Amino acid sequence: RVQLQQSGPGLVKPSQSLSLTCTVTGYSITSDFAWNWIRQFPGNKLEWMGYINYSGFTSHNPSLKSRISITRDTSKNQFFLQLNSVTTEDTATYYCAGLLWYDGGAGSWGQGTLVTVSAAKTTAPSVYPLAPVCGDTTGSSVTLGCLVKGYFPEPVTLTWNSGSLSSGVHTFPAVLQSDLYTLSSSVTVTSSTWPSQSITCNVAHPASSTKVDKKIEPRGPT
Amino acid sequence: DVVMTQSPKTISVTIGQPASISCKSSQRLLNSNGKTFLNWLLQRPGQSPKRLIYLGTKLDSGVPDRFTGSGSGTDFTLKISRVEAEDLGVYYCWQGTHFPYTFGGGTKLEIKRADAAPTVSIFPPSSEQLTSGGASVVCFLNNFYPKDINVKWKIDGSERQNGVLNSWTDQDSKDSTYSMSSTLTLTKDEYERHNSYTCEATHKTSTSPIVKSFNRNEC
Repeated sequence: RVQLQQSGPGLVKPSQSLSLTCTVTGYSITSDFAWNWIRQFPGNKLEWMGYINYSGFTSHNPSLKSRISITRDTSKNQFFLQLNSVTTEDTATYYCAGLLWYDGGAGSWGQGTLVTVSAAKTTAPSVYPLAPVCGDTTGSSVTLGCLVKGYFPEPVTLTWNSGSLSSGVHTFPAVLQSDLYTLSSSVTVTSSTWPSQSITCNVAHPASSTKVDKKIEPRGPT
Repeated sequence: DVVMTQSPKTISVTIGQPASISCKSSQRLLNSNGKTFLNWLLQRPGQSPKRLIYLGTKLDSGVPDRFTGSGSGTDFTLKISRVEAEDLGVYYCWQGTHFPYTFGGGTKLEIKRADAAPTVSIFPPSSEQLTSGGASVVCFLNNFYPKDINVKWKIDGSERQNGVLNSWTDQDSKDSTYSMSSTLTLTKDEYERHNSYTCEATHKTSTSPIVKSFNRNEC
């Protein structure tokens, strides 16, 4: 079936341009579809930006007043978005989405790429282990965590034991303060399993090419 | 431009019961060839929007048949015959008949479940962070229902208001609960000056707060 995937720089300076790529697999971009760009702002607000269809014909929202270009490269089976003169109001999650030209069916969206429009500097996170206090380890379950502090821009990825620990996890939305984000995640396991079965938080921050793999050590002797 | 108005804004439904949501457009969405370009989509937490209904009344590709779209002209309805927890999220309508194409503002479907008290856990600053100059105290309030909850921080027994940042999860389809993290950030020097740190969670499941504490420099 058709699969779409956005790629492109996640941080853009005000007054410059955002440039995104959508890679289509499982279907030729010269057949049947309208290839759309859609973005999402805070508040469940979705805005249709435009399309390029299977014949190369385009359409875009008048809200974007001359700032938008939608193009394609049929040899690469990709289509593209350029949005110029960006401001902080263009910060949003950008999606590519194919719908069939004939009936609007078969809607297929990429995973979405966050683009932040900001002058603030890229900053790698510090990743701190959250080890439980002694008094809260004598129950049948135990909760551990990880604090990812001081990074910019979004996003980071966080897994536990390289993804093999996925049950009992809560990863919280980041909070932004002074142009840096902080995010936390908790994981809960059966207490008798820890510390015999180690637990590590794996954090990646693609914008700074940084990864941290932080093993949670108990408080007390290790 | 066409305005797409969804109601209600939010709906809370018990698993197994039906759900019905409305989308009304400011202009008719029938076209010159007898097609009505009206779609419904669901956006689950942390995911992209996904197809449900198209052409006003047709099940889109792969979509469970528990979803039905009805209506015509300007008034459209989405019905879910029997709600499942994985149905939670935000439902949108979209129109493709009138340029520029527009979306409804969304309706959020919440799963109603039995009240649950939070599981509360507090964590001192790490040794690594303490070498930095800063000190963050973290409290998790996990797997509770309903979503409204209150957290209060105390340092040596007195309530502390600045330096507190909170974050809430979306509803979890696995158990229909909510979770919250609260982080109290101090300077290292202020943290090392005081002794006991307390997180108190107040939730409708109990008349008395759940209190979790530690002493700095005790395991």
